[PDB]
Amino acid sequence: SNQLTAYTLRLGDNCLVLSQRLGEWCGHAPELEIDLALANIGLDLLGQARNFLSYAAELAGEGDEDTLAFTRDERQFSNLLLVEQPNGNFADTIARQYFIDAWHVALFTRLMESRDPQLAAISAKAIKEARYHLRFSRGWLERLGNGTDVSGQKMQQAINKLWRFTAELFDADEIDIALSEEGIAVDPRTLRAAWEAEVFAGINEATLNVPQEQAYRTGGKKGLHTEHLGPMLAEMQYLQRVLPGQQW
Amino acid sequence: SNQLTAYTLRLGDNCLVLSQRLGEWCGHAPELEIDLALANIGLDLLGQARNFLSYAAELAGEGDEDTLAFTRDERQFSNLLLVEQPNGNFADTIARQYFIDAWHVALFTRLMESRDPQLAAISAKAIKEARYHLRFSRGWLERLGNGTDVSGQKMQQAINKLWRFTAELFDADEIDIALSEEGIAVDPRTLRAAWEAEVFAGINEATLNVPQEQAYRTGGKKGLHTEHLGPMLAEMQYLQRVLPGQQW
Amino acid sequence: MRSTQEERFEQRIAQETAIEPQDWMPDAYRKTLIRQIGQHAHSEIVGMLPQGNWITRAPTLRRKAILLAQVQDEAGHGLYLYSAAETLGCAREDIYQKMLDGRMKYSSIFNYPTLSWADIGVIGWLVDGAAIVNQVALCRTSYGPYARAMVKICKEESFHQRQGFEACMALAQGSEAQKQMLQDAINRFWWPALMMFGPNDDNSPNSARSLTWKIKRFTNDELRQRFVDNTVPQVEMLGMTVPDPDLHFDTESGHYRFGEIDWQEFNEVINGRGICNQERLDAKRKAWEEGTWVREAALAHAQK
Amino acid sequence: MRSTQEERFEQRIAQETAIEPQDWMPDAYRKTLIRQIGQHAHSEIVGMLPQGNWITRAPTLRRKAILLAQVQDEAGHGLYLYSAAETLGCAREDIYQKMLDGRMKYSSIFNYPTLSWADIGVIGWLVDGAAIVNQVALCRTSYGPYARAMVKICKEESFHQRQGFEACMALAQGSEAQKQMLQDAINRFWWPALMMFGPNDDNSPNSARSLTWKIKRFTNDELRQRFVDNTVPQVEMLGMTVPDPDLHFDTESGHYRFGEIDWQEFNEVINGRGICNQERLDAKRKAWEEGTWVREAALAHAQK
Repeated sequence: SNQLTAYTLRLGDNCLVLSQRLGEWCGHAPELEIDLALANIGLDLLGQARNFLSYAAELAGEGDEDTLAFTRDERQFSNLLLVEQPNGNFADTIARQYFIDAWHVALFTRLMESRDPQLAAISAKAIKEARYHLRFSRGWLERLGNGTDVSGQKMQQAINKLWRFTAELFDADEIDIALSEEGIAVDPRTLRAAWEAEVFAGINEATLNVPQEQAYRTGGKKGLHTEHLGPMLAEMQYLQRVLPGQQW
Repeated sequence: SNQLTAYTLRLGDNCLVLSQRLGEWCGHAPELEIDLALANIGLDLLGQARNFLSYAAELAGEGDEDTLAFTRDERQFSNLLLVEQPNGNFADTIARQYFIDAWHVALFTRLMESRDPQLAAISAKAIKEARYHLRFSRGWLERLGNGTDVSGQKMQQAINKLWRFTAELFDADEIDIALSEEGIAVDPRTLRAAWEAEVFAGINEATLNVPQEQAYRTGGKKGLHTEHLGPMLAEMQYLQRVLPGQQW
Repeated sequence: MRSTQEERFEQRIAQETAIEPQDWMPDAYRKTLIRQIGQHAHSEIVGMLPQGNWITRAPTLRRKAILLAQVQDEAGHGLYLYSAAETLGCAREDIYQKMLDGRMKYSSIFNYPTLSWADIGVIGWLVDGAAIVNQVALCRTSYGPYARAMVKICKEESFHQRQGFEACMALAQGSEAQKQMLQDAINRFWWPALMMFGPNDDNSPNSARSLTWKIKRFTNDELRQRFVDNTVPQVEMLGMTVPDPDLHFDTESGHYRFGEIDWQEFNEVINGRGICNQERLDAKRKAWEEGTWVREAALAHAQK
Repeated sequence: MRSTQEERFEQRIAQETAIEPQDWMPDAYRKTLIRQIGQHAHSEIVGMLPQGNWITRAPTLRRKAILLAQVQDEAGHGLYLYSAAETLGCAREDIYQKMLDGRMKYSSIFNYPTLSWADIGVIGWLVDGAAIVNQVALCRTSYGPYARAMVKICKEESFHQRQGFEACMALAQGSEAQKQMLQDAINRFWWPALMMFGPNDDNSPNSARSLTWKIKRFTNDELRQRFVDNTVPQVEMLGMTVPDPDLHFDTESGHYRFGEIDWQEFNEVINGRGICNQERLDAKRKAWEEGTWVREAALAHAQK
């Protein structure tokens, strides 16, 4: 149940941290239509985090989505390094989003057959949403990469700038594996074929190039984060930290 | 003593908040020489804040520089709106800095004749430092405004973008005035002639134009801040908020 | 003498026959519907920034989700109103530019800063409270498309107002610190909320033609009074106060009597010299300009 | 046979006569002094980013001031070392570009992230602890300008190391949470600190010529051992542990015996694939490039 708790928390944290990032976009997009789309995606993702976190708290026998989100520090947080990357420009947001959406699809499509009933329900919900996300993110990838001269380049650098963090997507530890052998979790390594088949194609149809640099950055799952996470949390948790243990 | 406390706190907060801003510059400057200069100025300013805040705490009979800096929220903070403005580009930093340095000079030159002995000592120290700041900031103003075509424009917009906040520099309330009538504080309105004589000239020698828009923004002294201050504090106070009442 | 075109129109307005996009209308009426609706749509857009300011800092996941939803709805509302304005022959893109240039207005309330979480709850409760009264009043506006947008919008928005109120109730039943927080937000947003209804009945140049043309169904002062009457008891429910020493009930009329609005402040605000005017427009200017390359990419792909 | 130039040089090194900028030197020696000093100077620069990361978040005004001062000193140290390298005929601007391009190195330790305040205190204590041992050892380096920079630098830096240690002592005498924080920082910085001294005596290609040329006075392994010997008792003073199951004292030698360094990690780091390599260089690249317009302005005013 301890092992299960950490995995569930990981998925929540992935969703939570990314949700946070999208929040910064509110009202700053090139079009009202994008603002709407980004707020919609942020909202969807936040719902999933609550779902994951609420279950993790029930599994741990204490706390709730709020204690978990607001009373942990950056060394306890277990999100992928990718979702904590800064928003940068719209391509950077899109690139980050596309990689995540593609991963979520591969994961949640498969994680909905979990022998764990709560994971299955959470996963059944998330997949329908993730499908929308991928359509939007891939959509924008194609629009930017096969857009103007300038957006094609920005899309390549954005892809380039995020690639190294892709390694973490298929990194497996003893939690993944043990839970995978009980038929409960998905072994991230087996997500590689689908992500690559989607993403390479997605990169391909948009007319862009896959980096040849071997991706090498991991650590988010172990609580070993970039220098980005810390400031994100300071902002996110402030009010709870000043006025702990209250109802809002 | 209550009135005196608020004025002293105002000066500290001005220095504190600006110090914070300069901190973000560490390691991002066009030259090592600028990094050094900005860190030096930030450090000087922080020393002054501690000086002001320590005296305010002694005046209030409780707390210290740390309780004041870390346990107040944005509605209690009393810094000028100007020092809380974002760093923006180097011109924006320089513009903000020049206005403040010019004001500090006018203020501290005069505030060192205070009938309050602690204010006088604090002011005697600050003036020597402020002189250095103004030399650097005016110096860079002249280098950018009378530099290339591009930096001249950036320097004008930066000046333009900050002007409205200049009104606060000479706004007087009943604390200023009451303390000014006891011969203790400086009435900010009487700082106008010197600031304008310096700044207009400084703007003039650098070949730039003074905006004709009448400056109109105040409220920082009353705890009525821009939306900038809040996030600054969330970051600044985090650790103290998580782990209050400790020694570091 | 009015012309025959002018006379038929007056008869249609009087008889409450909905005006539709293909019906004839006076250029000043067209322009005034374009004027008012266009500024209504802008307000939905600018209102995202103050509310959006607190998304990353919202104290619970639930309130954060509600806030996200609320900001999402505002974008959608902008879209309906832009669609509606376009029926009058104007262009979404052009009126937006005028907005960005300061040649068109947006609601005064969004030039006020969000300095606490309570501000978020107060906006949801009071500011939406004021919007609803005005907007429900426009569900019988003489121009069909506008009336239909208001119907569509009020159905959804009243829910969110309720949620905004519930966040306020929480602070009101919460810690002492939370209570203090709430009161301050109220103290800062009360008069601005009253100013959302517009100038006095004798300082309102557009009112003369609009009432006559049945665009505006109730006078600004009338709408303001209804809101005050409705909202004071909600303030009472929260155990809160209103920052108005002159507020008192008048049994003779059955209404609440309240102090004079600071009209000088209001005039400052509408000419661009309020607290956040510059920041709001800069943010919007920055979004548009830095977004240029995305739209140009988008256009070139569309063309392919 | 060595040439007469070669022989006189060998005699000067052997006799401990300081090498000065105008004296003749072998191109490989020049290039190796340029190599080592240039990378020493870079390390002072890159080291500002991890330390600078915590300036706005430092828990007290006092520690914040110390940290600011420390970051200020590093910039100054970069300046002395750049000045020193320039005496060898290289250009500050050129070696910087090579640094930015990844064609020159900087200290491995700065590719590690600061994840807590304790990291700041641990860097001040351990990382500077390791720098000092190495740098004091270079106060008798054969190249005069380098030796004199090291003397100048060690005087000032030992103070700050002490202050960094005092911040650590505070955590060690502080709350349970503070203590846990400290230990974690140590756990994350111990082996990286040991790696600052360089590869093993049998995996160090520059060592052969440098020892012979008396540039490097003590072997990497020798310096590392002295640091470990000196620092373990400081860890003990803090009531802390070292993350090394193989660490034990050997009475026979009078030294501490410690586990094998992860040399595979180290090689990853120096080829640009550590934790923060990309971020560090991007930050530096961004600073340079976005700063271009400032320098061009500066140049044009200078010319006037």
